[PDB]
Amino acid sequence: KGSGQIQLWQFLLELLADRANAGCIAWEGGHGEFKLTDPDEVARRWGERKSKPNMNYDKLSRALRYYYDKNIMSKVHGKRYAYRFDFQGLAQACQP
Amino acid sequence: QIQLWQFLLELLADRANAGCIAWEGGHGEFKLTDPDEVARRWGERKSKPNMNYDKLSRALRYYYDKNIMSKVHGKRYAYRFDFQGLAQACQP
Repeated sequence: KGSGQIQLWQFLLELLADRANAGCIAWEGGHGEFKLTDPDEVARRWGERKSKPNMNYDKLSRALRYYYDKNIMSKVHGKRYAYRFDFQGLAQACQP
Repeated sequence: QIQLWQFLLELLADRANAGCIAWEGGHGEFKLTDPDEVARRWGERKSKPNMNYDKLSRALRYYYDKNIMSKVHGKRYAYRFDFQGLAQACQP
């Protein structure tokens, strides 16, 4: 995988594992589907974690496209801010 | 094939499973609302019919040393997910 500090997938899972964050990000729809209830707030919070003050939703959504090819995530068609976590694809990326 | 941590995350990513397992308490903490049901469901997935809560809890405590899961204090049937420790175990 590689390699360094906190990555977007980890931060999103941390946010999704706390119901206190339901106002900006939440598990919704089933089968690893989650929705960005407040896309700009998720982006602002990721900006604080990585000490990147110029962080916005455009840059955040750009970083999610890396996970489609790596098969860690996918984007729900028809919907605007609904994404899906692929735990089988994540576990595969974890294996040596 | 599938490991316990992956199966638990899959269960926890669906609110329809709230009756047996759910994110509760914050900071990666989750509770086994029905411990025997989680164990029964894990038994179906791994085709292990002899699976019970005793065997499941033993496997959950194994992730403490691997730093994927952490012990929760002051709460019964509660476990904590360490996403930092998981990400570290994912790195080569």
